[PDB]
Amino acid sequence: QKPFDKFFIDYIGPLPPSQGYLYVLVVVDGMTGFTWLYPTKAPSTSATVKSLNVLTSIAIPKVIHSDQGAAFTSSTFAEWAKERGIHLEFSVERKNSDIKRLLTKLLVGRPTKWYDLLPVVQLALNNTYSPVLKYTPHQLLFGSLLQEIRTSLYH
Amino acid sequence: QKPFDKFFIDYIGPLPPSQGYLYVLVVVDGMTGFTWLYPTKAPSTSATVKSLNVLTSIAIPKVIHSDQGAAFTSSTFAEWAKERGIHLEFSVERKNSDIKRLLTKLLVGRPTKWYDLLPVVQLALNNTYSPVLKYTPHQLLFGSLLQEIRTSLYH
Ligand SMILES: [Mg+2]
Ligand SMILES: [Mg+2]
Repeated sequence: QKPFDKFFIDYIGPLPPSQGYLYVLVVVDGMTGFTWLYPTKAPSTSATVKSLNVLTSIAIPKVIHSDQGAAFTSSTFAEWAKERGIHLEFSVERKNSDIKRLLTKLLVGRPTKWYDLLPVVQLALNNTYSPVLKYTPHQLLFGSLLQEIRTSLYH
Repeated sequence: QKPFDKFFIDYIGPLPPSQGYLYVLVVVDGMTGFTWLYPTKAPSTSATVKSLNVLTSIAIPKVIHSDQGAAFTSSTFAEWAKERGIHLEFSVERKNSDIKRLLTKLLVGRPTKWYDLLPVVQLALNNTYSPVLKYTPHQLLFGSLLQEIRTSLYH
C-alpha cells in the first residue's frame, strides 16, 4: 500500500569485472516498482547488508522478499533483519528480466565499463513507463545510452 | 529551486573504527536540506565517487559545493564531475554541526557501534523539524536512540 512497505531483492551476475565489481544487488520497491541498483564484488550477506543499510537510512521496509540465495538465507542476514523488525520472505520478475536484458546490451563493445554506466541504467529504469501503468516509478516515489536503454524497455 | 539541484558535501571523522569504517561522507540537498550519510574507510576521492554514484543514480545535481578537502580537489574528482556535467564549487553549516553533535553523543558507551546506528541518525535528521521551517527534509523531498537524538536536535 505504501512505498518502502515491501522490498523484492535479488543478485544479478557475475558480469565482467568492472572497477573490481562483479555483481548487482537489485532492490525493487513493491508499491512503486522503483529500483535501486547496488554494485558489489560478491553476492554476499555482507555486501547485501552494506547496501541495505544505505537504503534503510531512508525508511525501514516491513517485508523483504528474496529467493533462496546464500546471501539471503544466512543467519547473519536473518539477525540483521530481526534487529530492524523486518519480516523476511523467501521463494517484479518482469522487472528483473528487463534489467538483465539492459545490462547485456550495454556490455557490448565495453564490458569493463558497466560500473560507470550503472547510474544511468537505474535512472532509465525509474523514469520509463511500464506497459499497464500511467506513471514512472520515480513519479510514484517522489509524488544515446539513454536511447539504447529505452529501445530495450519499449520494444 | 528544486530537490537535487545542488549538493553540499563534506567529511566527518575520523571516528573510532566501526566495522572498518572511520569516516562519514555528508551530502546535504540544497533545496530540501535532506541529508544522506555514507560511511567510508577513508576521506578519499574514490569513496566519495562510490557514494555519489549511488546517489546520482536517483538524479544528477547541477552543482556540488564542498570545502578544499583533498577528496574534493583532486583531478580524479574533477574528471568525475565533468563527465556528468556537474559544476564543482569550493570554499548547511548548522546542519553539519548538528550531525557532529549527534555522532559524539551516540559514541558514549558504544564507540565501535556507530556504523550500525548510522541509518537511525539519518532517519532522525530527515524526519525532524528545523527551527524556521514548517516541514521536515523528508516531507520536502517525497512530497530511546531516536529520543536521545531528538534531545540533541531540539534543545
Ligand atoms: Mg537469485
Ligand atoms: Mg571538511
